[PDB]
Amino acid sequence: EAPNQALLRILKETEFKKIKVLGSGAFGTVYKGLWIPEGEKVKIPVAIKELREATSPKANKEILDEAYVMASVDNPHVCRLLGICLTSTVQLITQLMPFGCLLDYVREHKDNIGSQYLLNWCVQIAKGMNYLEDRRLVHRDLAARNVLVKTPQHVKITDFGLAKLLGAEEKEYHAEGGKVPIKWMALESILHRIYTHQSDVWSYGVTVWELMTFGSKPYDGIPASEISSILEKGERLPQPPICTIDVYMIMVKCWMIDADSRPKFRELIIEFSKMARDPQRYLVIQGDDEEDMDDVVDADEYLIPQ
Ligand SMILES: CCN1CCN(Cc2ccc(-c3cc4c(N[C@H](C)c5ccccc5)ncnc4[nH]3)cc2)CC1
Repeated sequence: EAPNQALLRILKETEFKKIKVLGSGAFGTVYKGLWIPEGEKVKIPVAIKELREATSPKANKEILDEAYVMASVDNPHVCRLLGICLTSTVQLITQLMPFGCLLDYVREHKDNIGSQYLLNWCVQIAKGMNYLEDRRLVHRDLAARNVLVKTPQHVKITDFGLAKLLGAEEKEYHAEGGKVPIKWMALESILHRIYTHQSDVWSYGVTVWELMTFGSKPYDGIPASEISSILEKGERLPQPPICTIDVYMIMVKCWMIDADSRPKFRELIIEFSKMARDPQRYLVIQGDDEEDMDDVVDADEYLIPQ
């Protein structure tokens, strides 16, 4: 189809100063850090991710696939790649989402997260995903853990290690084995390994459930082998306490067997927008940096021709 004219930026290692670990994942460490472009005279907070440590040609392939996808997106609700650095090991460098991921965030702040935020974030994720849909791009790993907090009023979708572009105007993506987050997967993704924009919807349904239960674990207790069945019998996640039937009703729809019966991300945006206009009618909740930051700027503010 259309030619992908994204500009992958190569970055010198002298161009940015690492400052601390944020996630020494088994798969690879992720750092906080600063980037000071060529001679631009601006510093930009960034997250830096290198494939664990050792360079195994096998691993290198995937980190770059992420770099590829992440460099091909440009929307206020999706995390974009700033560029890569080809030192001994490959690094992905992107804008810093200071507050970490949304999951941890709700857990850490239950007693202060109001309805306005919950629905507002539900809107922002619906937007990000709708963007990816437009870019014919299936995420395959939508979850609360993979949404990052820029500010409490601004979340963006990240982690494209499993995304997939759709070519030859094909609809359902057939994939391999490996490690897949079952609890967030659509039924088709579990039985036929079929993935699609509409299976992303399902994962969205579970993501919205996460945020509404303040960070609970889906099907907690249960074990993934067990899952496919259950879901098969007809069982779905329960209605979260703070949830009106209206909201839970939208969650259930992202979980219907007939994948074309679920809502499109563009409808989910509309529906949540309405609700966000009167957040108290839809959610019932009890009670509703160490530098010459003189030249510090934020990615979303640093742009280059395009
Ligand atoms: C009380 C909560 N506690 C302390 C605050 N945070 C720490 C934290 C802060 C930022 C981040 C963070 C991760 C991250 C991030 N991770 C993704 C996987 C990424 C992908 C490619 C390149 C860089 C990052 N990307 C961009 N910005 C990010 N910021 C992670 C953890 C959560 C744990």
